Amino acid sequence: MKLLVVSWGDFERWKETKYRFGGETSVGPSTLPILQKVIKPDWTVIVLSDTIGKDFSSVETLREDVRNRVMDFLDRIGAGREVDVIIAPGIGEFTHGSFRGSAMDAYYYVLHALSEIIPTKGDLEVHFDSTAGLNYVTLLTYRALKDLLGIAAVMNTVTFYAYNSDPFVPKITKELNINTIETTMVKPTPLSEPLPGFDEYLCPYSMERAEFVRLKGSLNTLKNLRKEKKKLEAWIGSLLFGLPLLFLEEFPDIGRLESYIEELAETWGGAIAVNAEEKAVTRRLAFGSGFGTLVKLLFQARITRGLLVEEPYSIEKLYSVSDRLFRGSTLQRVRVELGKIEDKAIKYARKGAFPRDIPLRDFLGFDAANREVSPRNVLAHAGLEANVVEVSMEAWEPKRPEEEAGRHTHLKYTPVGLKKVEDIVSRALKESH
Amino acid sequence: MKLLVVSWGDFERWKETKYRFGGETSVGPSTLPILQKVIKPDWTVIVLSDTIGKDFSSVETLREDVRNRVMDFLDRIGAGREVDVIIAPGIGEFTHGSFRGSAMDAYYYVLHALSEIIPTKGDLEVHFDSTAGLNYVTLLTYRALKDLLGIAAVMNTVTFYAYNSDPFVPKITKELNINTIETTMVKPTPLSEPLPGFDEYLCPYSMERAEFVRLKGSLNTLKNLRKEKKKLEAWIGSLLFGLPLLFLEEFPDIGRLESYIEELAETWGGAIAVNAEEKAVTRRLAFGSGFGTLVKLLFQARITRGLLVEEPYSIEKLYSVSDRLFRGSTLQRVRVELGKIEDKAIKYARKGAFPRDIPLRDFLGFDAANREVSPRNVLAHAGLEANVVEVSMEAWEPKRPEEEAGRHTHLKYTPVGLKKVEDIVSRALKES
Ligand SMILES: Nc1ncnc2c1ncn2[C@@H]1O[C@H](CO)[C@@H](OP(=O)(O)OC[C@@H]2O[C@H](n3cnc4c(N)ncnc43)[C@H]3OP(=O)(O)O[C@H]32)[C@H]1O
Ligand SMILES: Nc1ncnc2c1ncn2[C@@H]1O[C@H](CO)[C@@H](OP(=O)(O)OC[C@@H]2O[C@H](n3cnc4c(N)ncnc43)[C@H]3OP(=O)(O)O[C@H]32)[C@H]1O
Ligand SMILES: Nc1ncnc2c1ncn2[C@@H]1O[C@H](CO)[C@H]2OP(=O)(O)O[C@H]21
Ligand SMILES: Nc1ncnc2c1ncn2[C@@H]1O[C@H](CO)[C@H]2OP(=O)(O)O[C@H]21
Repeated sequence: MKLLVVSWGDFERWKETKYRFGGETSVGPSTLPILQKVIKPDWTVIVLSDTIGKDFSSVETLREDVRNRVMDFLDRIGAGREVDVIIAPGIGEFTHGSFRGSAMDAYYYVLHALSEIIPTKGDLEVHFDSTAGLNYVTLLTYRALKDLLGIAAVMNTVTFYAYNSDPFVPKITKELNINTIETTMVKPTPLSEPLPGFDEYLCPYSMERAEFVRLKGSLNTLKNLRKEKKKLEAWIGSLLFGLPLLFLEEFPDIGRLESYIEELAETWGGAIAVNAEEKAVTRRLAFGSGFGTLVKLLFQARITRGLLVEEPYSIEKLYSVSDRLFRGSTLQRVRVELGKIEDKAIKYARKGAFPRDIPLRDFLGFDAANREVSPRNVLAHAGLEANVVEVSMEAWEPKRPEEEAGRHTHLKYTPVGLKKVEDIVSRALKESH
Repeated sequence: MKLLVVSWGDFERWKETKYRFGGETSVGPSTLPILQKVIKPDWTVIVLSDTIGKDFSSVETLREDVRNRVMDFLDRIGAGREVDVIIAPGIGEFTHGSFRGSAMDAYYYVLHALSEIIPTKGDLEVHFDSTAGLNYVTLLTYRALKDLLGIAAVMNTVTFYAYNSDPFVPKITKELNINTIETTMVKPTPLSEPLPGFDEYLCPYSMERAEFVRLKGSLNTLKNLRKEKKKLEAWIGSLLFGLPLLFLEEFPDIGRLESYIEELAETWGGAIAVNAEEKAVTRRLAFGSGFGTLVKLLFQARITRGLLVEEPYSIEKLYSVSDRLFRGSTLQRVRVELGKIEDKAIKYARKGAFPRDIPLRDFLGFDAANREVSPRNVLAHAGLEANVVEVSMEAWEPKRPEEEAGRHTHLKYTPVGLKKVEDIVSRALKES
């Protein structure tokens, strides 16, 4: 999968010039044609500001006006129509009309937009062009792209190239070169934020206190997320800290996450006041960081959903999941911790013994010294702590028990144990933020 | 410590307007005065492109010319004394001069300049105004800030705010708001890339390839890196993988790194041709990723220099280092691994036994036929692998050995063990 992403300002105001890139030359007002010629991307994404729109009879007429103008410009230049146009909510008071709202809305909106576009399976070659973009939307677009590609890199190889052209001086210019200003092997960065307080999902930009309170108190998301908050943070921590059993047991419901994001996005959309005569858009609600954390969480869940299996979890499964989610000292520590439980199950098998619903402490042979569940022991032992995990060996007829024990050995958290682990991982995730 | 950084273009062409920010107002051509008023920074950094230069007599008369017109402008709207001016290398064909080179030189130059300004002790509150610079110079300045602050965040609390003003649209503008476009607590990100091949430190832009090879051959930096590359990657791995004894034993020579960076820097500068009659600057060398890695490596060393304890390396000292350097599962991993050696040391102390210069495997009482040093055992056991570490307990008269054993029990790698750990950690950093 090759992806081309370009950040555009007022594309209509650009002058004709010549562009050098990768042994090709191009006449025209935009880099997109030559970019598409040289790179030959599988898909193109154009990101520009609302503030180019000149129709205020509705919000849907404003997006469609900007879209048509972009499609018309794609015909003017050699550009293909295989593209997604993200119309970002931009700020400023212009001659053709006024746009008020939180500046940060552009980031959350583009993050949301790209989280529905960037494929969640297979490798990713991403190309980002900033040659004639607005400074702040290009920063926020750049930021939103890197935040999702960081999560994508957990499961797949991701390569990021950025471009910018030589600056344009009028009539002095002859052939502007398109420079490569970044070539990056994107580092795997799983989500490492907790879900924030319920003030930080939607905030009031230009709205009376009581009307915001009503909208806020109308949201099913905030209500449902109050009692789900701990389980989701436990799941975020499972990737961050190397807890493969918690990853499987706490795997979130993608349907509910979709539902939470859809609702917050619809509410934000519904609160955009478009006054038709005086030519003015007011975004009466602002997106908060909690919206962003939800978009990243859903995306990470989509990226890792191929690993989830049904409830009996074998040692062999925990190995294969771990080898995909984890790297460096984290992966090697998880393999050593699982191995210790494996070597014990091999021993049990050679004696023709196959325990059922046995605490891991009783399985491994533990003193009656320490039954209290500590952060130290939960985080240092890949979450496979002896007082919270239950083991089951499914009886078989051994011949080569060293290779058969992992398939027949299953680990699960006790109802009480799971709740103790959720508290520790949730607290650890907030303490590291 | 509070730090303001601004990305500036042709600051002279700026028209007078008024700005709002944090319940305050200000009238002037730039936002620096009101940002300074509301934020009250302890220090301010201005990043400019050198592409506003006009007098092409030499390199030092371009950076002179640009610096003059900046210091005049800072006095005109009172930006004060507490200001560093970074004149980054820009490219483009302009009305009063031509500037040819790698676009990415602006990143490596700003990265190098910021690495000398950002304080390496204490917490950091960083403010970044992107209002008005060259698109790509502002982007590379932002990237250069985040890359360095990520390393700072390993040891100190780091919060980063970004701003962009409402677009100045000259016919209709009455005032412009300074909008917060970012507010983030910066996540701790240790350096996590190996040192590249000796082609990726300085690269030819417009230099004949025969001349490059000649000058590449004359650099005492690349010859010294031949020896030290693997020892430096071992240290990079120590932070990333939680290997506290390797962090201390491989701790890099800050002075030596300064001089490597200084030689690549002034060799780059020395290859900038200035043609006064044609009015053309040409940067015939470009900085490579390896110059970037060295700058980040030197900064990470400065950030963590406080943790290089006096020898010998006691369990007590190793806990103290680890408690500062590691977080999450990595920290708890290291505490449990050091705890195993401590509990053993306590056992020995209670029996009036004080083993001297004994392999860790003998100290812990290991079986035979597990003498092979694996990646798995080096990385899973916080680098305290039983076949590469040597233990010494300095003899004492114990009273409460549970408290005393940690201070009197010292660990080092054997010379043979160290090179195996270097090979494994270097290899592991490359596969990453
Ligand atoms: N006192 C000041 N004097 C002069 N400039 C100031 C001052 N204070 C702040 N600035 C900012 O400094 C940058 C240079 O003037 C400006 O920043 P930015 O607005 O981000 O500039 C980017 C260009 O605005 C252009 N575009 C002009 N029309 C509109 C428009 N109607 N919808 C959105 N963008 C517009 C964009 O089209 P493109 O891609 O050709 O170039 C961009 C100014 O907002
Ligand atoms: N076909 C095209 N038609 C129109 N623009 C194009 C086209 N292709 C590329 N562009 C670029 O797209 C942005 C919008 O026009 C421009 O780049 P941007 O970085 O946004 O430049 C904006 C201003 O150029 C100014 N400044 C002009 N001289 C120099 C200079 N020599 N040293 C530093 N800055 C310069 C900057 O000073 P400030 O802070 O007032 O605002 C910037 C253009 O260079
Ligand atoms: N509370 C605890 N104290 C010490 N070791 C533990 C604890 N919980 C788990 N472990 C060890 O983590 C491994 C995976 O479950 C397993 O190997 P072990 O060393 O036999 O004891 C377990
Ligand atoms: N090759 C190895 N195989 C198994 N365990 C090891 C090895 N090397 C080190 N360890 C264990 O790492 C800990 C810190 O040295 C220490 O505690 P242990 O579990 O007694 O054995 C050691």
